[PDB]
Amino acid sequence: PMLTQPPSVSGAPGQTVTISCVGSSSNIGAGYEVHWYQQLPGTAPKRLLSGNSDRPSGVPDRFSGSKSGTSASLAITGLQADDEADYYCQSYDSSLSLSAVVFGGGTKLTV
Amino acid sequence: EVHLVESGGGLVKPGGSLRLSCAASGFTFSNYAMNWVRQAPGKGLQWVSSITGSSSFIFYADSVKGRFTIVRDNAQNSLYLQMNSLRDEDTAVYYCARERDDYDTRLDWGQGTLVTVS
Amino acid sequence: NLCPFGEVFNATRFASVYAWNRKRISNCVADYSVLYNSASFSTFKCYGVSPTKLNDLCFTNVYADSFVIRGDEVRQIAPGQTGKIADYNYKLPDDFTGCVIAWNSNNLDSKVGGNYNYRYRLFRKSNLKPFERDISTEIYQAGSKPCNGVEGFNCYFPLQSYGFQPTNGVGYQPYRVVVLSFE
Repeated sequence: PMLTQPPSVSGAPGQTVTISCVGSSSNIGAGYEVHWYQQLPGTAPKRLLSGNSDRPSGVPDRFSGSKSGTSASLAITGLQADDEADYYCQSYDSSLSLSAVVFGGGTKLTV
Repeated sequence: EVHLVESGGGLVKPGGSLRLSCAASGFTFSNYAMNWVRQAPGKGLQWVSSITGSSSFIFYADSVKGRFTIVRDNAQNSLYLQMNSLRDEDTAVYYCARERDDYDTRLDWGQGTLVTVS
Repeated sequence: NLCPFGEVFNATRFASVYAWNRKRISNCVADYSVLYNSASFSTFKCYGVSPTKLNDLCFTNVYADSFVIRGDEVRQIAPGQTGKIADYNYKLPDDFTGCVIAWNSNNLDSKVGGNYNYRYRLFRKSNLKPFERDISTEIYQAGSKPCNGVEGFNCYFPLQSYGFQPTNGVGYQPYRVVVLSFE
């Protein structure tokens, strides 16, 4: 993956865990939107975030977001048993002759 | 209701060939871009190829560059990916993904049709 | 004297594609070796003249058609190519002699929150004649009903903004096009 992530951040219910996503200047530092995706095991990925609070229609509002320098976050406060899936960051990389969406390394989230 | 569904993935001998299609419904196909992206089992998502609405921008990952040709049909509501000369690492479930005029990194997804080579 | 290939490329602002500029370049030495030998221009492929022989020719009239367009919609700046820009905003002649160039301009033409300045003719009652520009404001009539009034159903304003947000992908990113035309 052209982005980077910690391998697995997870915690107990009732807690907040910050799932970072740090990358280069072309992908995060050039202002492109950072999206977070929920991939259940055996299921196609389903998006749940964009930038700072741009959730889609039909998700619980625990998943907030932020941006900081060349990084981002998926602070999820007070987890439940439904929040058991792999999580992937995203950006867009417009370096010359590449022009690609970039995905993260993959963070597993358990309770 | 955005509908991306694929068809064509199956077990092929290594060095063989395939063509995964991707049907589209619920949106203007000619407007947004289109991505082909896979997930090997026990692995994260690796971007594979991208095409845009006029198909004037076609891009490939370095691992598959010169190996694949992503082809789209702006009127048939269909997106194809010509699979040729498969190496070991292409054992993956291949997802079909579309960008959007809002962010063009926002992606919808397909249910994924598996490709396995051995 | 070195004629201005600097305020048709390094301009502060290019106008839209519905009302594109026409800067006649004449009475100079036109050095295209400074213009081809640069990595910025993504779409300096061209028609009628081989690009390496531009500095070996003398032309009668040289134009420079400054505008800025969407990233996908730059294959439509081509002779014989048909599309939406190519039909309604900027049509090259089929016997075009000249060299169109283009480069990406997210640093310049795409401010945060958007840049709604650049608009394009979505509708017109007829296809363009080549090298014709139409700065009009009449409401386009689409349906059977001749409204000729406020923008109702089947009654559209012909222009619409590009919406050059900085997050947008290279399909929608602002590409800055200069279309040179010769004898």
